[PDB]
Amino acid sequence: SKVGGNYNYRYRLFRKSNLKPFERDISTEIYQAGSKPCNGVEGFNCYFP
Amino acid sequence: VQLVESGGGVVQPGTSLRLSCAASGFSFSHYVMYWVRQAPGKGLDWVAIISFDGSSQYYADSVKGRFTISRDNSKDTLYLQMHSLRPEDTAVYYCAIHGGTYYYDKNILAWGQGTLVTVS
Amino acid sequence: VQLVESGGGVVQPGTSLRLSCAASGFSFSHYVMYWVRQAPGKGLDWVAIISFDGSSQYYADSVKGRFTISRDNSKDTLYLQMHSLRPEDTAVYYCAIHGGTYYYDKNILAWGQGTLVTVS
Amino acid sequence: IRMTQSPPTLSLSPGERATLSCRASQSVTNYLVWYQQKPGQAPRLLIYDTFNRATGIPARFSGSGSGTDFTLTISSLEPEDFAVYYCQQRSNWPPTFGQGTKVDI
Amino acid sequence: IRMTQSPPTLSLSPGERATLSCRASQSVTNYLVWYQQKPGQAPRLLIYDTFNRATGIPARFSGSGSGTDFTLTISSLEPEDFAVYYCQQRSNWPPTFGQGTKVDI
Ligand SMILES: *[C@@H]1O[C@H](CO)[C@@H](O)[C@H](O)[C@H]1NC(C)=O
Repeated sequence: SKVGGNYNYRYRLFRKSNLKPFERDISTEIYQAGSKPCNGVEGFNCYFP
Repeated sequence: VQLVESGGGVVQPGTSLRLSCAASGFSFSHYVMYWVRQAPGKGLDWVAIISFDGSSQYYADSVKGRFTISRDNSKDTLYLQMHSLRPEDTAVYYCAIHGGTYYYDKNILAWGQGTLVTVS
Repeated sequence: VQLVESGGGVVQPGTSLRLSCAASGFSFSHYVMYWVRQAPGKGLDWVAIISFDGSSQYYADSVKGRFTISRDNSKDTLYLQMHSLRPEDTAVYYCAIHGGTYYYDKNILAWGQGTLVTVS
Repeated sequence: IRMTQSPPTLSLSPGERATLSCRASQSVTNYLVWYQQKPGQAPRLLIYDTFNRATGIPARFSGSGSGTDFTLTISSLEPEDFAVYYCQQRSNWPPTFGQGTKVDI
Repeated sequence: IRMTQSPPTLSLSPGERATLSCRASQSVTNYLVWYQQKPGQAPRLLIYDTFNRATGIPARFSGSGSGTDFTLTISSLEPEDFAVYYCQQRSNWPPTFGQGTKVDI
């Protein structure tokens, strides 16, 4: 902990399906929301998850 | 555990004063310390905190900007460095221990015995 | 969307002026509109609001009592009705859209292009 | 996150039992400590972390309570244990002490 | 509920990046919109609701920030995009515009 913040510690907040036990994913890409093709833009409901 | 504080007396409104807190017994590093004032005829209220090395110091109201707390475990003491004071924070001051940094740190708490500062 | 405003010119300090805002494109009902002035050489600041039919009009400072904003969706326009003016609110005026009334209203915003009023 | 001690001064004789309540502005768990300050002394701590008192404090001092409401109980102290009492939290930064409750006779 | 834009005029060349901050007197979430007003034109809007810019605004314009502190960033605009900028809220009534920040060279 640090005053002003300590931001080393991220976490996935958005994914596709339910992850199975005891594997991981470091596939840092865009996130896609709906029926729009964003696929690596942002702003209009795209993300970094 | 033991705590001995020093740097009390009478000053003028607009001088400085070395507020020092010496610790022994328990290991002075791995441990979070802080200060607490009490104006005579009041309750209890805190001053400033330091986190086991100088990377993060939090402050209270109306003492931010006149108070620079620093610790140094290579000479195992604590400082407030009251600086350019007011004629209204005449009080008694105590250095106390918040406690704990790792999992094996066995949190115990202890207090000093007071340091009196007065103004003119 | 489109917005066209009209009713600018030169007046005297103590006359009236029809400030009208015509809208098309998007449906003029189901949508909250308002006005915003700018004195030339200043920033931006608002005037008055109307809520999709006349039931609730909010006003700003020093324009309450000289300004009667009204909308009428059966002829799809907007009015300020500047009335008994001052020689200090010479400015440019814009009608803009706050947005949204129901859940299906897909909030989009748009601005006019200005109407200039001057005093003597 | 501000502490408060709502019972004011009391007049319990050397006997009987006393029960003192401390609240909190939000959820604090097993993080309080009690202090007993005489007229003009250092505030001596009483209770580690809502349940176990420290060394040199007898068994008649007990500390309990949970959630956001905490309680210190004197079973049958003695003919002196009249001072002011404080509740302090060590959840986060920093440790707020509250208001305080005296006792008289 | 009054907006404010605390960075004053800046002198960033056609290149480099610029970062502009807008506060609020209380909690406003995803309700701000950015305007870029040239000398003597209509104030053209930039960004829907803190995250997506409207049509006809390129990708070098980005808008972010949260809580009560919001930020507009120019990555590498061009050799013209120097005007005044405004932040407006649509939380309640009515939409306050703040102060404004010019840019020079
Ligand atoms: C092996 O590759 C898969 C790819 O589907 C990955 O999910 C998995 O985590 C990898 N194994 C380990 C031990 O990380």
